[PDB]
Amino acid sequence: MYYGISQFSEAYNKILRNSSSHSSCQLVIFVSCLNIDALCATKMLSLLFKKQLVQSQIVPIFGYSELRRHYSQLDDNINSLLLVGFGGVIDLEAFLEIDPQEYVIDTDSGEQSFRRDIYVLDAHRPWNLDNIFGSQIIQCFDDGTVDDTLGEQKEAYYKLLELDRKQRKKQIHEYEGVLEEYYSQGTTVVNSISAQIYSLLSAIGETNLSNLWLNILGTTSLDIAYAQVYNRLYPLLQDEVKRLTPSSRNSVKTPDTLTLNIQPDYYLFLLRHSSLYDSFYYSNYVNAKLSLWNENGKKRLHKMFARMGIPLSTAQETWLYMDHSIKRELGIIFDKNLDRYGLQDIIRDGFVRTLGYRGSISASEFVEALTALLEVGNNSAQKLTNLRKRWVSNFWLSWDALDDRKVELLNRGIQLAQDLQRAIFNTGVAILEKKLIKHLRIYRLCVLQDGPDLDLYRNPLTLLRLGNWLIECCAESEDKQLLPMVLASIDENTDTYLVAGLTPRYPRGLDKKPILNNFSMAFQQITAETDAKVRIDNFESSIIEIRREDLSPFLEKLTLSGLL
Amino acid sequence: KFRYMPFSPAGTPFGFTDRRYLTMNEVGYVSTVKNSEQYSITVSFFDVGRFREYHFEDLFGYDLCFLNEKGTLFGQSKTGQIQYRPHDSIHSNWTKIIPLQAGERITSVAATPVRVIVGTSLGYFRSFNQFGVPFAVEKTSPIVALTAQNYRVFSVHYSQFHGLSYSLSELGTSSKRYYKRECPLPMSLPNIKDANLDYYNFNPMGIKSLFFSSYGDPCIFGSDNTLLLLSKWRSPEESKWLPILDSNMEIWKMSGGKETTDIHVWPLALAYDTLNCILVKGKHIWPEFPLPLPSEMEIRMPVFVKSKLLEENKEIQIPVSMAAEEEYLRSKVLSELLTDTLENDGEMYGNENEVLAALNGAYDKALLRLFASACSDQNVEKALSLAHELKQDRALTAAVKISERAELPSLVKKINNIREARYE
Amino acid sequence: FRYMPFSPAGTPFGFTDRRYLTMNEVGYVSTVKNSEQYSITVSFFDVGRFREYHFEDLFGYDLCFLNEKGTLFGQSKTGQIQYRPHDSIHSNWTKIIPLQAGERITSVAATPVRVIVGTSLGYFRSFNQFGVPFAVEKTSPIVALTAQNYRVFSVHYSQFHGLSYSLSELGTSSKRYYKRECPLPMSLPNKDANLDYYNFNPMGIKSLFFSSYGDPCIFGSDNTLLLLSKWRSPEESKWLPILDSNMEIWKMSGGKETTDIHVWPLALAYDTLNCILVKGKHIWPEFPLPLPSEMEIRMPVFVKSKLLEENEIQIPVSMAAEEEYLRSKVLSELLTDTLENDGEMYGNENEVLAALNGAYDKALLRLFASACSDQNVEKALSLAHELKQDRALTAAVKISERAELPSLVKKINNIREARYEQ
Amino acid sequence: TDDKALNNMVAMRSTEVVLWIALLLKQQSKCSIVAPQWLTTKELDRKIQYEKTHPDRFSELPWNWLVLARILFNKAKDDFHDPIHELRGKIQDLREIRQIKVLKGL
Repeated sequence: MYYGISQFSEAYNKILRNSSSHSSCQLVIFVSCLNIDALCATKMLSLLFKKQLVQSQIVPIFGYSELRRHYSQLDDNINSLLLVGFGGVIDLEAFLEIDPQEYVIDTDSGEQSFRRDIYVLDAHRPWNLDNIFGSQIIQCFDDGTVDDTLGEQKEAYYKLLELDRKQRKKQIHEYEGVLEEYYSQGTTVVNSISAQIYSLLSAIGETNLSNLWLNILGTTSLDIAYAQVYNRLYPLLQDEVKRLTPSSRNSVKTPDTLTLNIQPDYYLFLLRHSSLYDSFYYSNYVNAKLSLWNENGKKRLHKMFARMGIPLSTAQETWLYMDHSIKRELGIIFDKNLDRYGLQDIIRDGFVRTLGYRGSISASEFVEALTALLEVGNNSAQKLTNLRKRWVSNFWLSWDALDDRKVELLNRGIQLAQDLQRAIFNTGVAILEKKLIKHLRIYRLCVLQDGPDLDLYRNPLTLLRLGNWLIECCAESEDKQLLPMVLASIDENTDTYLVAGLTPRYPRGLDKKPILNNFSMAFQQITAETDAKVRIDNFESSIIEIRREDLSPFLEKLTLSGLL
Repeated sequence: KFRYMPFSPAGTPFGFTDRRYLTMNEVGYVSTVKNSEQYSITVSFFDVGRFREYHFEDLFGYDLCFLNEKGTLFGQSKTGQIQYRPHDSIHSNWTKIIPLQAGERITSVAATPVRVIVGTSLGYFRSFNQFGVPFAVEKTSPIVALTAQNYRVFSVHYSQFHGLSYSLSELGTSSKRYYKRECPLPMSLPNIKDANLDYYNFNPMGIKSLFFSSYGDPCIFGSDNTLLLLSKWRSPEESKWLPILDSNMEIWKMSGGKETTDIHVWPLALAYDTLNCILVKGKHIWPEFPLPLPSEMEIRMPVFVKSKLLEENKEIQIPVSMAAEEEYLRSKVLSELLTDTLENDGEMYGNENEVLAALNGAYDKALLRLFASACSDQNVEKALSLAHELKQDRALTAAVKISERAELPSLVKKINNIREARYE
Repeated sequence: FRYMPFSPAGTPFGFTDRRYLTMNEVGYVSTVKNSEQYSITVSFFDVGRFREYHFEDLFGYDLCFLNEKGTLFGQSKTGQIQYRPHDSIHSNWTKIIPLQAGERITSVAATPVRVIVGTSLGYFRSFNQFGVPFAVEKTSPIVALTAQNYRVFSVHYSQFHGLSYSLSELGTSSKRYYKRECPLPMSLPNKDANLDYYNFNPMGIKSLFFSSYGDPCIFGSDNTLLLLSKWRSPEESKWLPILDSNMEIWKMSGGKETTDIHVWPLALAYDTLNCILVKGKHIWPEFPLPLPSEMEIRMPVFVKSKLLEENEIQIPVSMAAEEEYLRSKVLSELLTDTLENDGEMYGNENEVLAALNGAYDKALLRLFASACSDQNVEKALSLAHELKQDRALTAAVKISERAELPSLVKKINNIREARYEQ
Repeated sequence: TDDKALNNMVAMRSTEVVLWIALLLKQQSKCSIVAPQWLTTKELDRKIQYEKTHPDRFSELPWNWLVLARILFNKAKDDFHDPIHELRGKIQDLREIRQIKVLKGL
């Protein structure tokens, strides 16, 4: 459909034809900040437009309210827009207040052209049909979803668009019935935005190891929450590492050799940058298998190190200084022992980059560093705006850390990630010890009223770290039914709760068709029904804000909702 | 008995690695990477203004390639699968299978703006048009190598029962001609340790590359590391092969007279006057994946007596008689190639007539530098022969000036007869 | 394969300090192994024109070529060549020629106008008569060269090519190949005498030369003399076998084999091979060189078992007429091909043609009498078509009248009447 | 600068251009920069031997050798025939010997 995978070169050549001149800046990229995949996509896409000498402006955007503000004030000379990581699921023609008649030029002939193009690079679904069919200005990129999945919706969309009494009743309610089933699907991410732009670089003939690393980083960020998607794309990344890696083997290490191997990348927290003990203690997956919040879980961890034959005094050494024999024997120690605890799934092959003599970083460890930069790198309308300014300001810390010249900023990130995961854990234990997860039949509720350094959880990403930790913890327990989870946290200064709706997921080794985030409808439909004050402006529309006293009325109508 | 292997110009073996070049020439290069029982092929261009690189995954395991300015042709030697991929992708790719008998293989493939050409180890020769319509089946001596440039096709044939031979063709959109059919080819096969044998198991003929020069005169670079260019081929009764680089000698010369084993030439194209090639260094003869820049070797006629160079050097200095003998011969052959191009094809850059004028200028200056040696040794007879071959009437004034400076008044009078004879 | 250095009619040492390097119409060249030096003697078969000399050889020249202007020498392994004109008013000159490791100069040739060097890797090098280089070319490996009056004839051989030849003329604009690397129909050799000679010269070419009228010749291991006919028009060219030399020896022996006569070719003058005849446990000439003898050319139309059964040998005269007709037919086409192209060399030549048509007709009328004696009308009528000229039709009627066979006359008069009116 | 060298480019036949244009073309994929003969591990090692052998003099390196080494190792890192870590190593070996000879000169 709009631009299928076969025809990304035509959309790119259309950008060059429309927006390349030495006279002016003509291209704007709007990127959702608070999304690593949109960050790695936009980094690749800027290195491309650098090499083509296309004068461009990148604007990081927090949410839909800022998208309208920034679009409203675009200089009329700007004739191409990229919307990277958002806007596929909203009607952009309605939302931005477009009327195509104010944008059309050279209408002659079975023909149109327009003074602006709006290219949507988005991996979320269900796609809004008035973008994918119902507009000539908005120009979505596709992984293949539309031709493979939307053929009944295409037909239903047009027969209903054409039809502006038995023969009518018999058909208008068939086609509205197809759209009414197409909406009333929950949200999901089905691709990485970076693997889409790498398949565009593959069409132009621009692939190299720097663009491949950004493709691996952008795609790795999915693994925590969309494991089913990482596993589709992972086979395709292995082939590209082989294709681009040079001939030499048994090579001497030199300050200039970049090597991007595929090798064991254990599912542990910041292994190469922390101790072997903290690697297990702060891992989501390990915590979920050993029940590691309570002190019998901590006994199971020591009892494992003792049985592996690693002293606690060695396991706690920083991984560089930990001894040369353990670090090469470790593959054999894990292949012997992890099976006893069911930790067998920790063995994984991943992508490991090392540059010169500065020591290896895995794609997993690098996205933990880049997210920690977005999260903590630095009158309610001012109290929101001077906070959303901070989250736009952090985007450029994560951006600059993608550069190899700036390893000191990556090393800030790798320290911040270890400060965060410790705070997530010290909060996640409080929730499980104090029994704060209430079972409400339709969903599970959790609400942080008070606690130490609670002022972290007002960033949408840090709330999702704690969400993904509580989800892994539940998803491995064999007695619990899988249920949607609502996680709420107060800001004592704004006097709102940040509320996040979370999908459950299957245990990390079991191998089904996906499950979808329908809080994105349930929150809108309850909001439209109530007189309560909320914000529904975030790009991940599973996340909302609500004033303190309105929350209990809101949850009281959420449990009644048939939409979950 | 002899074993037929698939050939592609400048392609390399896998050796111990998981990757090789299927081909290289003036357009670009192609490499294949072994990738868990399927392959990935990357096609790269030396001109990035005209062509955009691409890659695909190959399920079939192609081992033949030919790359030109219109498309890339792939073949799988053992199953007879061929595929043509045009470069604009306005035209579709196409795929076909050609009928191989038991133990038959495709030995090489080529493409022309209007034809795709396939040759096999039993010497069938199958033409398809540019869209995959069969146009012919000939039978020939088995074709061990093919090349094309525009409408010209050049093939090398070999069999135990026929010896080495070549054919040269110009198939055209109209007025098809075969210039030579199966004429004998004056090129050395190898003297049949693993540094050589891992290459000769892959390419038994030792043809490192087969190409046309940029002006469309055939070239071949054999196991003997000598570049042979076919002269005057547009008129078959006057054709000859010229050895225009002895590249072993030209390496020994630049490494200062060390017998040098760690360096090998790998040829890509002869632009006029200069072989584009990789100089490979190390114990394998062929280059590796980060393809080094094509170096340039200027062509040199093989008139360098190594023993004389040894005694006068004991950076290499070349005796000024030997240097003048080479520049006179090199200029005489290049001026004949340009002259025949300009007369039969016409110029493609306006410069070519100004190159030819400058090239005659280097010929007469080389002959006068030989005439000085003939005067120094007072061989008036040798001097008069050198003066008679001299072209410009204005350069023959220098011959009489040199003969007066040498005080050889016989040469003065004889040269004055040449002035009047050539004026008439 | 051995790629030995070659020179026309040269001989091995063969456990002796003397050998010939070369022989021609002009003369011969021989070398003596003068302790750890060599001494070269450049004799002549005509001391009225040129005078013999000796010179000392420092290098060990193992190649030579002699023309009437000068002698060219070369060292096959060091790549040195040296040209020595016979009139010392011209300078001697010396050149060293490049060689790759293991490459050898396999032969050289010289003419007044051009000097040629071949090699075991097939680089064919050319100079003018003062040692200015003209060209380098590559060919299939040279194993023999000969030249005259700026023509060249070369024989090439390799495992990868088979036995072949080339034939050049240096036109004023450019060098033109009449034939390039066409396969050569000479037979290669298959104890002591053979093994000494074939270790010296494994191609078995005993000599290689142009005829007195400039048509190529070769004498091979098989003792046959071949002459290339019609070569001025490539599409009609034929190698003619014009001696089976063993057959003249068997004939001159009176119908006996011999191990103790052998023939060494010097050159072909029209209808006659100028040659040397040797009696030996060995097959090549000795030091006290015989006076150059003559063999008249004989086409191979004689059956050995028939001649001894019929029987100095007395030839059955129809098998004499069968040669006389065939031999005259070839010489007629060879002389005419030169006379209409290269004019007259020596001036007797147009008279020789008119005498040669008369020999050809005499043999046809001798066959015609034999065919009338068979009463074979149809055979006799075919010979009556093949007469050159008008007067010989009179003998065709007279013999067919005499043989009481006027069925021939009734056709033959129709041939005559058509031939003279039209 | 001479305009006639740039309007006459042909892919992969070498040409000379002014260095600021070579770097501007090499910033796109549109060029590759041929290092001078003195940026070879052979010629650098002959200059290092000269430097050690003649305490009294500096070797005949071109006036721009440190500047051009630093430009090309950053902008044209892929275009050397020798492995760039041995070239950086010998540029440093030359830098250090000349610094001793300077301190003697003062």
